[PDB]
Amino acid sequence: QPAHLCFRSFVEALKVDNDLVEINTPIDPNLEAAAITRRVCETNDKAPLFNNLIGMKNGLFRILGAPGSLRKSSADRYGRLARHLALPPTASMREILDKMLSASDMPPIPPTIVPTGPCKENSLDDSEFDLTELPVPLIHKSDGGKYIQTYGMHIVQSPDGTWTNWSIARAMVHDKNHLTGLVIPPQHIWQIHQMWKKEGRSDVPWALAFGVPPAAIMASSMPIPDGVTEAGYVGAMTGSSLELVKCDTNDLYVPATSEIVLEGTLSISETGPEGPFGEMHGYIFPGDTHLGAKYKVNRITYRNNAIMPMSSCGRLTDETHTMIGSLAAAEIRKLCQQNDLPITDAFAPFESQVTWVALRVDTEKLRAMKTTSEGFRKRVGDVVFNHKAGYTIHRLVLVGDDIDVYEGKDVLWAFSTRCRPGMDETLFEDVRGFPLIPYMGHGNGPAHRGGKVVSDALMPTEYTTGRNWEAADFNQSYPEDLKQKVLDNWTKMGFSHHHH
Amino acid sequence: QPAHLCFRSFVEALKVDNDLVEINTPIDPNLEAAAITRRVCETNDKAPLFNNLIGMKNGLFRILGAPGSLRKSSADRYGRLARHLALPPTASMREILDKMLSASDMPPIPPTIVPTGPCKENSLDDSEFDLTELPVPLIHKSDGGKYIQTYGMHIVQSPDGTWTNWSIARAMVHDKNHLTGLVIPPQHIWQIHQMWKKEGRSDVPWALAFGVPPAAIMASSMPIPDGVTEAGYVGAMTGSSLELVKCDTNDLYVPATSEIVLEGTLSISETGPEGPFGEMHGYIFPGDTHLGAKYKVNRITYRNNAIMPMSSCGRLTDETHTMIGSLAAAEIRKLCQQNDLPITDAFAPFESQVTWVALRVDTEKLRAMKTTSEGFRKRVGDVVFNHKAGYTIHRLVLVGDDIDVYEGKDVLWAFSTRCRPGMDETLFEDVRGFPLIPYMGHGNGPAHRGGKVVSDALMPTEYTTGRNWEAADFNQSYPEDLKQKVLDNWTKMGFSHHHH
Ligand SMILES: Cc1cc2c3c(c1C)C(C)(C)CC=[N+]3c1c([nH]c(=O)[nH]c1=O)N2C[C@H](O)[C@H](O)[C@H](O)COP(=O)(O)O
Ligand SMILES: Cc1cc2c3c(c1C)C(C)(C)CC=[N+]3c1c([nH]c(=O)[nH]c1=O)N2C[C@H](O)[C@H](O)[C@H](O)COP(=O)(O)O
Ligand SMILES: O=C(O)C#Cc1ccccc1
Ligand SMILES: O=C(O)C#Cc1ccccc1
Ligand SMILES: [K+]
Ligand SMILES: [K+]
Ligand SMILES: [K+]
Ligand SMILES: [K+]
Ligand SMILES: [Mn+2]
Ligand SMILES: [Mn+2]
Repeated sequence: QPAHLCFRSFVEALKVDNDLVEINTPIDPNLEAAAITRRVCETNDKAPLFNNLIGMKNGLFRILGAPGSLRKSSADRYGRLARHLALPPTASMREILDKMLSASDMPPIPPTIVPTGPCKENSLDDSEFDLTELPVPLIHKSDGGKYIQTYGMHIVQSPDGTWTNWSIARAMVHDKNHLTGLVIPPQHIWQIHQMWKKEGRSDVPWALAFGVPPAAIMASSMPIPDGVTEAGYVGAMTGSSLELVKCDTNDLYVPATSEIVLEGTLSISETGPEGPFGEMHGYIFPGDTHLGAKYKVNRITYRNNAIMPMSSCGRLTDETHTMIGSLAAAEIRKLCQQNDLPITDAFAPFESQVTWVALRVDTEKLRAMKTTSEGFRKRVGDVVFNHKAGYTIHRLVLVGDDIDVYEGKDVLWAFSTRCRPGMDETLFEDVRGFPLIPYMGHGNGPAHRGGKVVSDALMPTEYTTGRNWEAADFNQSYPEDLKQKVLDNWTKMGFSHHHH
Repeated sequence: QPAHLCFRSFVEALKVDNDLVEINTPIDPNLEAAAITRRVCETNDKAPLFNNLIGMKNGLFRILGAPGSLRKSSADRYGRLARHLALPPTASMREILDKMLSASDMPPIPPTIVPTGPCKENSLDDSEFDLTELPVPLIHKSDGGKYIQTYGMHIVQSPDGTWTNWSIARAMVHDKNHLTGLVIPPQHIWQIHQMWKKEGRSDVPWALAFGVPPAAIMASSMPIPDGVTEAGYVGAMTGSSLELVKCDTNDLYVPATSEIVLEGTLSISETGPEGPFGEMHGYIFPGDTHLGAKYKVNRITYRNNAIMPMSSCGRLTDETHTMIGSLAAAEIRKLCQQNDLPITDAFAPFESQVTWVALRVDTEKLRAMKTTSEGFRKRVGDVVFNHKAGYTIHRLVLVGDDIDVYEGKDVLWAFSTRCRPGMDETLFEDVRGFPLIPYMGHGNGPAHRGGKVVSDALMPTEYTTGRNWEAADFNQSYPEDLKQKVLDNWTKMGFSHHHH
C-alpha cells in the first residue's frame, strides 16, 4: 500500500529516506520514549521507532515519535509532511498547503467499505484489556495522566448520519476502560457532541483510530468546513477512495489499515479529570486539572506488531506547530480569498509559537480597492477572527508582495519595521479567544474572549501608488551584473551546498 | 600598540584571528566594495580589507568593511566586538556590555596630550585635497551621495570647553571641501550644535577621525550620559589614558593613531542635501533627500597607507545592529537599575531589527514591590522612553528570570505566549519617536512622536507568588537522571562540536 494511504508503509518510507532510528533495546514509556522524542523535535533529528517498549504485551504496542516533525536539512525540511501526501520530499510549504487545500473545490470521493483489513488482525473484548496495563506513555513529567492519544483520529458522526468528522484531540487514560480528553468549542468533535446532548437519548458512538493513513491524519488536523466529512475530502485530495472497515461494536467505519482501533462511546453526561498536559505553546501548569469529556472503551482491535504514533509536544518544533499552525494558515488563506480579500499566501510563523499568521497581500489588487489601513485591518480581522479557522490565531500580520511569509525572519523584519504599534493595529476583544495560550487561560483577562489583533505591516504607499523603497540588502541595493560578479569571485577572493 | 587602542593593530588582530580577507586586486569603491561587505554581513563571513581601491592616490585610502559584524561560529560570534575591548574572542554579549558599562561608576581617566602621532604622517591643506577625488564609497545603489563617514568619530566640544563629545553620525560628500550629514535631536552632536547656535558667534570647531582606537569607536556608538566626555570614559574602561594629538587648524584633540583626520567646522547657519541612505532598519527610500547639517573641511591628515573603516549597513547583521542596538540596551539596563527597577539584563533582539529591547526582571524583587502589570509597565516605559537612551527603541518586552534576553528565539517565545495583545501592553504616544524606523518617518502618524509600547510578558503569578509553570521542553519536562541517560546514549542509539 502507498505510504500516504497506510501508516505501516509510511514507517517504511521514513526508513528508506534515512529518516528513522529504530531502537530495539528496552525503552520505558514512562518519560523515556517522550524524552528521546522531545530531543528529536528540538534538534530536527530522525524520527524514533521504539520496537521494544517496556510493558508491551500481546502486540500492544511499539511507538513512532515525531511523525510530522522537521528534518535537519533545508532542502527536505518538510519531507515528513510530504511523505504524508505522496509529494516529493523536497516539497515546499506552499506545495504542501496547496495539496491540503486542493480538495476544497473538488467533488468529494466517498470512502469504499471493505469487509476486513489489517486492523482486524487482533481483538480484545470488554474482559480482555485494561488500558492501565498498556505501555501508554507519560509524555511530560508533570502531565496529569498517560496520554495515549496524541496522533490518532477521533471518529464521530452527527445524529442524522450526514456528517462523519475525523479530528485530532488529546486524550489520556482515566481507568481500565475510560479515557478523558479535551472536547472544546468550536471544534467539530464538540459541535457533534452538542448535537447528541441536545437529542438526549444516548451517548455518542465513537471510535479512535491510531496509525491511520497519513493523508487522513493531515486532514484530521485541518479545520476544513463545518459539515464536511473528512474521508471524502481526503479521497478527493489523494484521487482515491479510502478503504474503511466497520467497527465491530458500532456502525462507524475506520481505515482498514489502522494500527490500533478503540471502539466505544463519548458520554453526553459524564466528565472526569483531564490534564494538565505539556501543550503546543510550550508550557505545562502542574496541578491545573479540570473536568474533560469522558470516553468509554468497549473493544480494541489492532494490527499484528501494532505501532502507536506519538507527538511529544511543547517547545519548537513538533506536530502541534508544523500541522496545527500550517493547516490553519492554509484554511485562513482560502477563507480570505472566498471573502474577496486579496491574500495570496498565509503561514503561521514558528517564531510566534504558531499564534500569529502572516498574510501576504496582492498589493496591485489592494490598490484597486482604494481603501485604508484602518478599514482593511477591520475587514480582515472580522472575516478571520469570527471564523473557526481563525480560532487558534491571535495576531494577523498583513505584509506586501516582497515578503515570503514562509520565512519567519522576513515576517519578523516586516512586522518590526512596517507596523507602528497601536496606530497600525486593531484590537479585537469581542471574538472567541484560544484559552490554551498562556496569556489567555492563565492570563490577566477572560480566558475565552478577546486578546486578538490585526497588525498592518503594509506601508502607506502600498494602498495608493505602490512600494516606494528598495531593501538595503545585497539582493536589492546592487545591480545584477555586480551581484553576479561578486558571487562569481566569492571563493577566489577567500570567502566561504544546497542538499546538506 | 594594543588592538583595542590602535586601529592598525586591530586590523592585524583580525588577520591573526583568521577573520580577515585581504583583497589586493582592484576593487571599485562605486558599489563593489560595499556589495562585498554587504554579502559578508548577511553571511557572517570574514571582514574584507580592500588594499587596492580604484581611485586611491597618495595614500588615501584602503577600506576595511564589516569592522563590528558577526563571525559565523557560535563560540566566537561576537569576537570582532571583543577585539575592540581587549576581551577574549569567546566573550559573551553580557561580558561585552558589562565592559562597556564598567566605567559608569569609575572616575574618568582624562586623555594624555602627546606632541605627535601616526595621524600626522601626511597632510593635505585647503589647496591640495578634493573630497570628490577620493575613493569614497557609494554604499547602496540609490544613496543620495558617497558616504565617506560610516565608522569614524565626530569630535565637537561645548562652547564652555567642559564637554568634548565623540559620536558616530553618518555623513556624505557634498563638494570638494564639504560634507553633509545627520545631526538630529536628542543626539549629543545636535545638543552641542544647539549650544553654538544659541551663542551665535561662530561655526562649531570640528574634527572627524576615522580608524580610531576600537575602544573609542565603541563608546562613540553608546549613549553614555549627557555632559560626559567619551575620552575619559574610555580611559576608565580600558584602565589607560588615551593618547591624543592636537589638530593643526583648531584646538580639538584627536587619537594619536587615527588613520585619517578631517579638521574643519560644523555650520551653525548652512545646510545642504543629505541622503537618502540605506539605513539600519533595512530600507532606502530613493529620492527621499532632505536638508542636513553641513561641514566644511579645512585640512586632512593621515597615516601612511591609511585605512578607512566602512559599515555597509542595512538588513541583518552589521554594526548598526551589533553596536547601536546592544549598546543602547546596555545603557537602558543601567538606567532602569538607577531608577530602582528590578532589571538584571537588557538586549535589543536582532530579529526586531533592534527596535525592541527585552528587559529581564528579577521577579523576587518584583514580588516584593507588590505591584501590578499596568503600574509596572507604566513605570518602566516612563523611565526609558523619556530618556535619550530609549530613543531608538519602540517596544520594551518585560520577561521573567527564566528567559535569556540575549537569545532571540526565547524572547520571541515569551513575547508570543505571555503578553496578551492590548491588555498586557501600554502605548506611549507622547514620547519622542525615532523617525528612521519606516513606520515612523514614512508611516501613518507623526514622524517624531509616539509609536512606542511596553509589552508585559511577565505572567500574573510572577507579580504575586512565583512562576507556576514548567516548560514543555527537554530541559524542564524530564528529570535530570533521565536527561543525562538520553544524552549519554544519543549517538549509541543512532542520532546526531562547540568550537565550529
Ligand atoms: C496535530 C495535532 C492537533 C491537535 C492536537 C495535537 C496534535 C498533534 C495534540 C494531541 C498533540 C495536542 C492537542 N491536540 C488537540 C487538537 N484540537 C483540539 O481540539 N484539542 C486537542 O487536544 N488539535 C488540533 C485539531 O486537530 C485541529 O484544530 C483540527 O482542525 C480539528 O478538526 P475539526 O476541524 O474537524 O474539528
Ligand atoms: C554604530 C553606528 C552608529 C550610528 C550610525 C552608524 C553606525 C555604524 C552609521 C553611520 C552606519 C549609520 C548612521 N549612524 C548614525 C548614528 N547616530 C546618529 O545620530 N546619526 C547617524 O547617522 N549612530 C548611532 C550613534 O552613534 C549612537 O546613537 C550614539 O549614542 C551617539 O553618541 P552620543 O550619545 O554621544 O550622541
Ligand atoms: O494540548 C494542546 O496543546 C492543545 C490544543 C489545541 C486545542 C484546540 C485547538 C488546537 C490545539
Ligand atoms: O542611517 C541610519 O541608519 C541611522 C541612524 C541613526 C540615527 C540616530 C540614532 C541611531 C541611528
Ligand atoms: K479535521
Ligand atoms: K503599517
Ligand atoms: K557616544
Ligand atoms: K503578561
Ligand atoms: Mn472537521
Ligand atoms: Mn556622548
